[PDB]
Amino acid sequence: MLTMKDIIRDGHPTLRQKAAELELPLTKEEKETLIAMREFLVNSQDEEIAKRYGLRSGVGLAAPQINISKRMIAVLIPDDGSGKSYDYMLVNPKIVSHSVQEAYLPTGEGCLSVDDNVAGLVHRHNRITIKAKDIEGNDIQLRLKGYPAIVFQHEIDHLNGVMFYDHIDKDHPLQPHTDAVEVLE
Ligand SMILES: COc1ccccc1NC(=O)N[C@H](C(=O)N(CC(=O)NO)CC1CCCC1)C(C)(C)C
Ligand SMILES: [Zn+2]
Repeated sequence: MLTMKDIIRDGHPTLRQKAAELELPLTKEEKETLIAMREFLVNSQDEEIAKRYGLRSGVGLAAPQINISKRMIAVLIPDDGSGKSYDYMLVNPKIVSHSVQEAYLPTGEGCLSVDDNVAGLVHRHNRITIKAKDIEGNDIQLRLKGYPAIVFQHEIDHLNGVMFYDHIDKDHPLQPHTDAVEVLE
């Protein structure tokens, strides 16, 4: 069972590396890693389990964050009220197209690997299309908008050694870009 002790902290070199593409099919250990990454998110969203094991309630995890430099991510976003929910383990995900229009969470972002909050807006594409493989090497193409687009972009950033605060404007951290969509979750 993965817990917070498996999550490496900002400053760790692995978080600034470019993660390696996976060869398909995944090895057994790679599948078990990806499943455990998802399971961490599941456990983190269980009030009782999360309390028992001191887990921060998570919606996404990238392999680099558990010190594994491989292009694998898990995303687990519960129903936003509209019946839309996202439960995906992706291999070699790639944003293949996106909107010009930007979107941002009004309170900024945070990260499992960053202990202290950093204030500032993180502008991302409002809409993205991702191609990826699933855990069995089958093809997945996602069209995402708003909150889940933000989450997936945050995760894919980790695969490229990019941290959320890299995007924050130092002079005007809280100034929204023109026509950027404020996203509420
Ligand atoms: C189920 O819990 C929720 C329910 C409703 C809204 C939000 C959440 N959870 C989160 O936002 N969770 C954040 C998160 O998992 N991440 C993922 C991460 O660290 N990815 O690398 C940070 C998010 C900030 C913006 C997108 C990802 C942390 C950093 C605060 C733990
Ligand atoms: Zn993160």
